Amino acid sequence: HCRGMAPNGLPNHIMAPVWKCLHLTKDFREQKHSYWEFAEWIPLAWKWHLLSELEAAPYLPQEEKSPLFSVQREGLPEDGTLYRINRFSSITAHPERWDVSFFTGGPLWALDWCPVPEGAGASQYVALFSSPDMNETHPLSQLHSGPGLLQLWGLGTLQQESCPGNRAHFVYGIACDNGCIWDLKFCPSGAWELPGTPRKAPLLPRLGLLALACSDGKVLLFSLPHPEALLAQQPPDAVKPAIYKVQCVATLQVGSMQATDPSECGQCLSLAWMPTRPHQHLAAGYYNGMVVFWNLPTNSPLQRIRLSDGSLKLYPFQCFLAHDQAVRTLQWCKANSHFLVSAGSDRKIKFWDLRRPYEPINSIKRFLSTELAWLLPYNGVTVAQDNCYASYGLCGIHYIDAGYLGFKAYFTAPRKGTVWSLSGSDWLGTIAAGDISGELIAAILPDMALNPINVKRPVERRFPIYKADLIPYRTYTETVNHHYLLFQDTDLGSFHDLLRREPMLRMQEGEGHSQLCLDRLQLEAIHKVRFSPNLDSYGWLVSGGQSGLVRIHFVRGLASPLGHRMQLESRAHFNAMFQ
Amino acid sequence: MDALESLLDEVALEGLDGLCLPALWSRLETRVPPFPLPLEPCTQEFLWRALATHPGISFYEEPRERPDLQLQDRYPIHMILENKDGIQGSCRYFKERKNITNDIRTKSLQPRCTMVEAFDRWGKKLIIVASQAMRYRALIGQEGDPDLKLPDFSYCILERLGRSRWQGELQRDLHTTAFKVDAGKLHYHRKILNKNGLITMQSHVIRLPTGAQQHSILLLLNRFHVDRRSTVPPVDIVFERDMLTQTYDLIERRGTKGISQAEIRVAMNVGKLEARMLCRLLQRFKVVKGFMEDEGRQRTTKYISCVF
Amino acid sequence: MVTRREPAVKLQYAVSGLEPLAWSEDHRVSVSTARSIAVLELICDVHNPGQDLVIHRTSVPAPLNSCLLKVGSKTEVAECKEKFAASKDPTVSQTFMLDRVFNPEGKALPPMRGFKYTSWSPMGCDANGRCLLAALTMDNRLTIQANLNRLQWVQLVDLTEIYGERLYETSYRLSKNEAPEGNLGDFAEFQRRHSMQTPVRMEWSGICTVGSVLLAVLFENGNIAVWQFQLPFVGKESISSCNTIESGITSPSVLFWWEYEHNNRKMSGLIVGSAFGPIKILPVNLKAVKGYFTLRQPVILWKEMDQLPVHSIKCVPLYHPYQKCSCSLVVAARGSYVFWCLLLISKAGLNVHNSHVTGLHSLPIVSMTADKQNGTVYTCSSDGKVRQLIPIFTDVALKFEHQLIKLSDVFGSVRTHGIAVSPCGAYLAIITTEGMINGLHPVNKNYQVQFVTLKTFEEAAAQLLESSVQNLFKQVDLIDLVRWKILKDKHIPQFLQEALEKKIESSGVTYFWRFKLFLLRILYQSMQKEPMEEKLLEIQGKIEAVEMHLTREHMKRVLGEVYLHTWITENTSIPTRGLCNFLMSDEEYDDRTARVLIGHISKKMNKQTFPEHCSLCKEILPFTDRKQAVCSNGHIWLRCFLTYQSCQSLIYRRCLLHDSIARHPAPEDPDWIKRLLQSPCPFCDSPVF
Ligand SMILES: [Zn+2]
Ligand SMILES: [Zn+2]
Repeated sequence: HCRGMAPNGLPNHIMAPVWKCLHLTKDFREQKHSYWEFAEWIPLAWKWHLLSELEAAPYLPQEEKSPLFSVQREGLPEDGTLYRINRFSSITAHPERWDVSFFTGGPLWALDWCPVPEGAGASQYVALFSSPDMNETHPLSQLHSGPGLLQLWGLGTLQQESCPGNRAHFVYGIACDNGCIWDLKFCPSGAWELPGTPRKAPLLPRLGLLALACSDGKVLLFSLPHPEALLAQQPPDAVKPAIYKVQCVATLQVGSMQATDPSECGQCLSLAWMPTRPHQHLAAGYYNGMVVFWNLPTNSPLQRIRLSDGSLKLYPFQCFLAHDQAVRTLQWCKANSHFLVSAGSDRKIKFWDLRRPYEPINSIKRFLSTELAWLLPYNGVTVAQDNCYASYGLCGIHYIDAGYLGFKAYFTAPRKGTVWSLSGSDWLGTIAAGDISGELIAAILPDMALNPINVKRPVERRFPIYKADLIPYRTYTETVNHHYLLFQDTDLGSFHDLLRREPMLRMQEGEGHSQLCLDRLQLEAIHKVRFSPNLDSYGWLVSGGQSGLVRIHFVRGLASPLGHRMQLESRAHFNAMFQ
Repeated sequence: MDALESLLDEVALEGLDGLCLPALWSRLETRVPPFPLPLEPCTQEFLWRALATHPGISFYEEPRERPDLQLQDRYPIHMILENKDGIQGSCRYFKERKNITNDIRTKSLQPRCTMVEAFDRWGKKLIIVASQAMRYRALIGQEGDPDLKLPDFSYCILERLGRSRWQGELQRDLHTTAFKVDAGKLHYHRKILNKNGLITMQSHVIRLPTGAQQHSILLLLNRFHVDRRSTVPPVDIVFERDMLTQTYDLIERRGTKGISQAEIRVAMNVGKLEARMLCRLLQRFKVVKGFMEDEGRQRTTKYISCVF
Repeated sequence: MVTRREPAVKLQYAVSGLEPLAWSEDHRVSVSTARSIAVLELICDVHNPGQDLVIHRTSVPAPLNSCLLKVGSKTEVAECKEKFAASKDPTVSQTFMLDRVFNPEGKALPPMRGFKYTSWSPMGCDANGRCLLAALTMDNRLTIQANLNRLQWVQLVDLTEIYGERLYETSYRLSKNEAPEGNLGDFAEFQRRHSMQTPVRMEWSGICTVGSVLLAVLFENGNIAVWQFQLPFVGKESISSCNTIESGITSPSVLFWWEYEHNNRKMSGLIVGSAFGPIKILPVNLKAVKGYFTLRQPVILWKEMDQLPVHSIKCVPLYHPYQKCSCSLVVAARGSYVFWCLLLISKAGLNVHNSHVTGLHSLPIVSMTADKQNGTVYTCSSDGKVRQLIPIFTDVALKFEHQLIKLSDVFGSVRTHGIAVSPCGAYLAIITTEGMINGLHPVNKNYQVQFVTLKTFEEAAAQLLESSVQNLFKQVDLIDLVRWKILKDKHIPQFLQEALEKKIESSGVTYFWRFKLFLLRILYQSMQKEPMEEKLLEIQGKIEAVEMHLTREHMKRVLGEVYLHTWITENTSIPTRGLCNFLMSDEEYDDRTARVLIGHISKKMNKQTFPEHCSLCKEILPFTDRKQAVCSNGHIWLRCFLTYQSCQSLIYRRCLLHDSIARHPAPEDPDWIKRLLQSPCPFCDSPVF
């Protein structure tokens, strides 16, 4: 045990896991990430055909302008001006709190950070998908296959000097034919290289590798070029919201050579990359309940074939029927990549051993589970839940031991509404969660190697980052014509007086008391949350949803002396490695 | 069939209360088909030695000399429940009778007593009982599944029917007199036996000593059966909406005509309790209200959203 | 061609583990299940008119005690487990806490006591003429099971109990000097002491010849333990040796016994496949029998390491027509493809050809079985597609042709979890589950074993009439097709009658007389067991006539056996003069050989009576009737159909069909009578127990 208050105003025993998680993640990434992988898959500029605005318009998300909104901040006299910003427009960062908001032109449905190697200090991006329409909704049973746009948004570089006056820039997007996208995952390491890397004119310095869970029931694998190399190739007269028709690196689909019968698997619904070097396997969950694995380097003429345009088609090497219904989530163990966990519409969380796929390590029945998080240091999994089957008031977020320690599920955060998305930060050891109630909640996990019942009141370990409300000055137009979004943000700089500050007193009415809206669009619903996986910007978070507005925050209270120490030591080593 | 097979079958067709020796002789005498071996003192000793030498056969001293069997052509039940060894059936003295197996036979099952020695020593206190596997097999027959585990009430139904052999039992008398329960309570516990198919339903007519005649259901175990003469369309769950939102929208699409919980279940493709939770939550958020409607046998509930 | 047979066997529990359906040579099906093994044995029941498959059911219980592998002394292991659990490194700590091999039971973890896999021995391995069941739990308890009485399954031995003790008795290394004992506190050595004794899969050899059989157990480490069993197997006493070999394969997945003959040479070796995809044959030389030989060098059948897991292997003997020689076909399920390899010994040694037959399925294969006679292969996947796959010989090696079977036309939308071809290819057993209803999942999941016809009645009749094995019990799956036709149409189809008469006329061997007895008994059943009664009485007369024929023929063997061996002057075990009387009873006995043989016996026999006594009476039992003996008090003893002695013991051996009875072999019986008692019935060619 350790007594006293940290200078950020949380007790030291509450923060001590958060500080420990930095060291454990650093030791892991030193050993089990890598600096370069898939050396053959460098982007080729001639595969990136820029669409004109005339060609792009069918792919563009149909909302040209955001809903009206205002932003309020704890301790700042209220602004109250109604903003309304175009598609691909960003407001400017608040000069001190650095929150940023920008409009994606539709409702946000996939989101991941581009993984930037430890110490690189690179430009920091999010790749995202936003649905073509604010009110249209797609049946799970059907291969939608309607065209849509993958988007890449540069957030600048999130360095301290850069945060004031920052903006989010829509550097480019990819026109996708293969339906709407349900999940996005980058190759967790080794894809990135320096934007200043000298390469021959057809090649472009690679930003990343990105895999898409298409509603068309297949996975698209792209290598992203750095934007500067595209803009150096692009004629300067072209439209700067550049929309590219991009040839896939590989197309991943369930089948076999000469398999005439199209697979019953239906939509792809969740991805996991193999969390450890050399990231050779990609796993996907399917509507028919299967989990499917592709070995991306595979030379074998039984798994790999090349299309006439030179893109790959990959068939899987292994599948198993993990679930009785659609696999809503995969999470792959970082500490040992033989183990994987999944959740499904049959509302069982199943822990798997991929050496022995016929029997799960453990199956725990639960409420209908929407996303899982598995933080490196902890044996168990944290579950976001739909409330439709929950014992009333016991819904929300639970951490669930894989079972050896045998603790009860730690009821980390009660929620009335269904948490749509969940994200852990391995650097922080903390988790954040987006709700239809419109709060974004973040919470600190105890040292889960010790019995969580020793936590006498978990309310001391969570805080609301913001709540989205509709203010009245069944469809999107009939909503926005009569309501505007109010975003009210906490003072993230410290957690002093937290349990007395009004956002907590408000949040304690969101828990338990809050009567759930069911009679309008749920326009405030937060569909995705992602902490940064990158040591640079490790305290940054991105969120968004039915409003189509992304909002970004810096959890200033959790960035710490060890974070600064670790960033500088990694910066020195990185600068010693690449020159 | 083998004589010694039929010997064990007659023992195993009684329940956990088993047979006394005179009851066994009575059962062998009353057997259909006829017992192949004529009963004689040498036979009764020989059959006693066969029973004594059988490892699954077991022996008890009952606290009372049991009354002999009535001729069954046309027992007090004492159900043993949730037994931790998993043995099932009825036996009034189950906790009060004592095993005398090691006294009747060695560990090598060699008989320590003759039939007349044992019957002199104990009379109708001597009970022969077949082990749980033997008794259950005699109820199942060969073709049913030993992996089946029944509710103990439903096993007691079989054990009553099993000992009743070709004569069977009337569902009237089972609920009225044996189990002393309402017909629905028996019927509910009988339905599983029809579902797994262990028993047969016979329409039967009682003729009273008053001269009137009355219908009843005869029940017979399969071994002994002999026929006596005389629009809402379903919802494909969408990705982008939670299950409450999707279920409320269904009810609002139904509106004033409403929908039942059963039709919610069918339309949502969910389990019974899962549909029950969805209804109760939408009631508890007071976005939906339930209204009663007498349909068929029951006042069903149909649900309407508070917009209507 | 494909039609469902009427009974679908419902299972109480979830089907479980690797390749969970198997059909044994003994015509018993087993389903490895989360709480049991369901065992279904198919009876060609002659006692009832029910046209269905008559299936008798039993189950092996899951063991109630969670199996812990022995890796050290209790106190040392307990400290090591606490060390690895308490370790601050995520990799060590979570590799320990997640890998269930280290944690077979825990506080919250579910006990994984159900069954992983099962493998039937050949016939004749049991204490009786039946076959043994190898059964492996998911917590790695390898057990051998047998069904001594009809009701119970009993554990004959636990091999994980033995093998863990043998390793502890050698400090977990096969040669002490080759690797001295590493400290259990090293997690790599802790893990190794589990991996070297975690069974993956097991398979039985053919019968070696006193009989013997080999069980190979494959471990996670790529070690293989070959157990040698003496036959008949009765328990731990029968374990002759346990020899461990190292495959050198990484992450091994499956075994089969490649076992083959060319001229005088008997060749065998293990064929082994990895989860990473290569396939290799190992020469097992570590056996006692002199008649076998083993492969000269390990040979590799597939090298490519493509990470398609080798999920199942099968192999079948084939006489290749154009190469005019004995060859062997290997097939292996590799992801969604079938690898096939044909092995053909010549002056070049192994000539080898291989390929992948391609496009079979849009999902991985989940089970496979092969017709051991024809080499027809069947493959299946959890989308419910099942595909018949026929080898066609080619001037060199093979080409494969395949065709889908439309299970939707017999079952509707279905998931198929496993298939098993019956021993003569008559039936395909299928585990079935509710399928996708046009893109909607089923709410309730239930597992049912379902049987479909592969062969027509005319093919079954032909393969019975032209049978090479000439044994009814081995062909009862084909016989059930004949039985089904008769019970459906209440007559023997005339071409079967004509051909059987021609076979009886031209050859007359007792197989056809046994076939006549079966056909007549099913015919008697078919007309509800009046002219119908006149026909029943007539057919019963024919049954009695062919009963008498088979009795006479068996008596001829018995009487000859008694004549050829030493005469037991005490007449102890055969009613030899009663047999002679029975063989002079009737003027029908035109067989001069029997008539002189009763002369030779009655010359050789003692003039002293040496009668059999009714033990309840100390009174003679005259050889009064074919089926039974009766004393003067009129109480009755059953007749042994093997030796015609009376069965006066309190226990006696009953044929599977209850058609006939046999005495237990006593220590006072001579070897040749003990060999005569170890034989199928005269009437049904099937186990007497
Ligand atoms: Zn007698
Ligand atoms: Zn027989």
